[PDB]
Amino acid sequence: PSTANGGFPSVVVTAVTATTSISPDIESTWKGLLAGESGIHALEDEFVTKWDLAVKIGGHLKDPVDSHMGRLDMRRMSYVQRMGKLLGGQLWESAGSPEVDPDRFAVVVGTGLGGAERIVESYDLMNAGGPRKVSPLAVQMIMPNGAAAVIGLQLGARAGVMTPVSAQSSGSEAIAHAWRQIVMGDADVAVCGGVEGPIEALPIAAFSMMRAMSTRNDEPERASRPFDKDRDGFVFGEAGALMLIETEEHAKARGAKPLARLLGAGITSDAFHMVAPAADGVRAGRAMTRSLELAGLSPADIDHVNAHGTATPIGDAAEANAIRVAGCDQAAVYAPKSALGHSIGAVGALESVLTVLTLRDGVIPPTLNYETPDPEIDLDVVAGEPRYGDYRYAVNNSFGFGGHNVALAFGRY
Amino acid sequence: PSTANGGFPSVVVTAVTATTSISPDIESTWKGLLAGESGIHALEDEFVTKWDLAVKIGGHLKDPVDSHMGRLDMRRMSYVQRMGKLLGGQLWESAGSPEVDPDRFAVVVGTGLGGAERIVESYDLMNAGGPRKVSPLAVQMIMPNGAAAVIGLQLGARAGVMTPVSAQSSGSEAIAHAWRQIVMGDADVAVCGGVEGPIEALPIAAFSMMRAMSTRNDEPERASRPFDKDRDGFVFGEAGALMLIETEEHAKARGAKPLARLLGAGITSDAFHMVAPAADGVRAGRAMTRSLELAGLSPADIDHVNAHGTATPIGDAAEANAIRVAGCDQAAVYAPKSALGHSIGAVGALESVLTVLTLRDGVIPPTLNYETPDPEIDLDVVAGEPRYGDYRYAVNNSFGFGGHNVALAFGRY
Ligand SMILES: CCCCCCCCCCCCCCCC(=O)O[C@H](COC(=O)CCCCCCCC[C@H](C)CCCCCCCC)COP(=O)(O)O
Ligand SMILES: CCCCCCCCCCCCCCCC(=O)O[C@H](COC(=O)CCCCCCCC[C@H](C)CCCCCCCC)COP(=O)(O)O
Ligand SMILES: C=C/C(C)=C/[C@@]1(C)SC(=O)C(C(C)=O)=C1O
Ligand SMILES: C=C/C(C)=C/[C@@]1(C)SC(=O)C(C(C)=O)=C1O
Ligand SMILES: [K+]
Ligand SMILES: [K+]
Repeated sequence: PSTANGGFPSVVVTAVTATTSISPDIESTWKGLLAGESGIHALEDEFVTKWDLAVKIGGHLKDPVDSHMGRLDMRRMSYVQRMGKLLGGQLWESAGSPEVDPDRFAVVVGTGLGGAERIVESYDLMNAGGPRKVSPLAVQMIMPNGAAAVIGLQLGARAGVMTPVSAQSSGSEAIAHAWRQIVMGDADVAVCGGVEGPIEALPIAAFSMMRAMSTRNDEPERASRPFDKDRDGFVFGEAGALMLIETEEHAKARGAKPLARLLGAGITSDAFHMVAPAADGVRAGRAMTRSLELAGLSPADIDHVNAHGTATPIGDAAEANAIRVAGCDQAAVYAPKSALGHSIGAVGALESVLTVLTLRDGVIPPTLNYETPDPEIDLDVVAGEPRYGDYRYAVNNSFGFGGHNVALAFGRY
Repeated sequence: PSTANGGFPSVVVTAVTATTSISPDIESTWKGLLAGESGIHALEDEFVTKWDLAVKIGGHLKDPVDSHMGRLDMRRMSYVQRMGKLLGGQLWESAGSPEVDPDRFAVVVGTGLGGAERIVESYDLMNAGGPRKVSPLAVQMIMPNGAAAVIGLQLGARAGVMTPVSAQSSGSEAIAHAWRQIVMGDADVAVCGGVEGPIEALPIAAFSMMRAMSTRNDEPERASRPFDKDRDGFVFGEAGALMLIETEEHAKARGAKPLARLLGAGITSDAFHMVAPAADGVRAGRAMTRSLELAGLSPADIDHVNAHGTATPIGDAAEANAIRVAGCDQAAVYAPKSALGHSIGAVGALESVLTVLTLRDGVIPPTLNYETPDPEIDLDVVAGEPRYGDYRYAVNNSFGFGGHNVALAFGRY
């Protein structure tokens, strides 16, 4: 049973939404990426000078989420819930505000952590004033399923609301489980993707003490260099992204025009190390291969891989080996974190949206900063200008601390 | 496609482990439940008198996790990671330390929040001493997939390590997803269940300010009264629990004796309110119905329901309606939170283990404190003494804030 042999129903992507450091409008982000734009800038936040942080660069959203939030939203939701509400409404409107059967409608939204600012706020309030200063809303704002639950309540989803957490693969893992929910017959339509918090001092300190972050502060747009010989770690770039997926039958019955097909998904784990990927890429390549088995594709069918490509020395080398293991190392490769940075729990969902746009429009944007090939890598990294083609099938990769490997196989509609 | 019709492979439970407020030994917890024991006591923690907390009752683990941990693990793992390492090693030993194929072995472990004490710790450290005082291990201890990832690394699981977060249904949801992973062909064997943090002052304040908790401080063992007319909210009782599931042919091949069969799982959502269950019980009933459809059972086959039964007024009334919607209201009902209290992200896993032991041993423990029947409930609540019977099929219910409904259908082996 595969998508190609009709063992699974055909599942299509019928709407996308994202907010990024380039634009709040996904179509404008996409045009910016194709024009070689970067969302990364010097950080001007007072927290950078307060703490004299070693990292002084990153991409805040172009259009801050809270400029769209009312007084009560700011007091009743954590930041990732507010992002989830903003994007869920935008996605539904982009889909034509369909009146779907709530009992066949699921939501699957990943995030790295949850409403953690409300944990530190509640802690401070109780230390200063005692237990009765904690909000009656604290639990529901903090719980990591909070953003998915807000979207499910907002949009009326009664076929399940799920939150897989797998660190930096959470946003792709969510789209994998939404596809599973549909092909298993538990839903006909799902909103899925990932949301994440903004850049702040404590997140920068924690990842900096792992020695995982770029410190190329003098040239912020040049700092994120996935697959490049001179890379020196990742750069934060804020985002959130959701997509609407549904059976092809369901889309046809309501007149939705698909953007792409979501053909299959593979999830594996390394059992190697908690915070470094296995150098051999074997289990990561097996997640890619499993997505092909469930799609009914061979590796030679894959015209494009949207790489997780964080720009760490270790991570990019492992992913290049994984792509080789899966037989996909003659695909054209894009590493979007070169322009958009790393949004942790959201980023797999953002990069799945970009993989969809590559299939819809026949173009891969250039990987920024790809100037000096690294002989360990040996991939067809698209650089300098966009790569045009009749792309038929593509894989999006995402990986996370914990050893999680997620691959999603998409096709042109 | 159902378990009964052979459309899904047969999946069996081959080992269980749990630590509770009654015992660290699940067989002793089980004997204690049957004897009418309660794990709930007056809280003697200094934090109760420090804050003059309204809630002064709960069940700490009989044997603290950290009596088994050294200072190095106590500094380099969060508490839920330490609980997961302790339980995962105990489970694997109980299973006979099998040499399974890593590439066919998955882990699915839910939790409500994650390594949140390390969030407030890192915040305090940075406020006192700057960003370079944050631990280089802080991210991997905080991330909510951390416990599942520790277990996956410890035991060698390469077929996926998943953490579904759905608040108080997370422990059951994890078992649901592990069953899906096996029946979809991505694993032959899985460790699954849930872990959760201990009772502490800030968790008590947050839930207390929801007005959800019992304050029957005078008579701690009498406080948790699921389905009783005089119930007044839930009581914390610490736990963590894991089970080993595997295909029946994998169990046979290694000579493992099954404890029970895991036949099907249903997940739905309410889209009603963030922290109140839908009064009609309709979507929660449909999670039970879905687990029967995938099992290949009818409601008339069900002998036993292990209720989520938190002892809130509105919660138990909605669940009674859900059990009626599913046609399961002739079954014998147990509410284990009456004795063990509520362990949040672990509790659905704990109660799945108890459902397995009910089928294995042909006995349901008494629901403690069930003294005055409530006309809105109208269920056969087992009480007073344990009830012996030839139980063949049981459903375990769990629900969570966000409107999450999970039902698991188990059978006697
Ligand atoms: C692309 C970035 C991704 C970062 C990913 C981090 C993961 C979670 C990020 C959650 C942060 C949400 C912050 C939103 C609210 C906000 O902004 O509040 C500022 C004031 O600062 C704060 O309250 C800071 C509160 C910090 C909360 C605790 C963060 C703990 C971080 C860990 C120690 C390290 C990261 C763990 C990641 C684990 C999961 C992924 C592997 C404006 O305040 P005001 O002036 O308007 O009053
Ligand atoms: C059955 C209870 C379930 C409760 C579940 C609630 C969530 C669990 C969160 C994990 C808590 C782990 C605590 C382990 C370490 C420990 O205990 O450290 C104490 C000292 O206290 C602390 O550091 C407390 C640290 C507080 C951490 C933040 C807690 C935030 C809680 C939220 C405001 C409210 C709950 C949100 C739940 C959302 C998910 C479920 C809906 C001994 O110190 P020492 O003797 O070693 O010196
Ligand atoms: C098991 C550890 C893995 C997969 C680590 C990666 C490559 S994932 C990721 O997103 C990332 C960074 C630093 O962003 C990694 O270092
Ligand atoms: C949508 C909200 C739900 C399901 C609420 C429940 C009944 S679940 C649970 O575990 C619980 C408590 C207080 O423990 C609830 O109040
Ligand atoms: K990618
Ligand atoms: K239960």
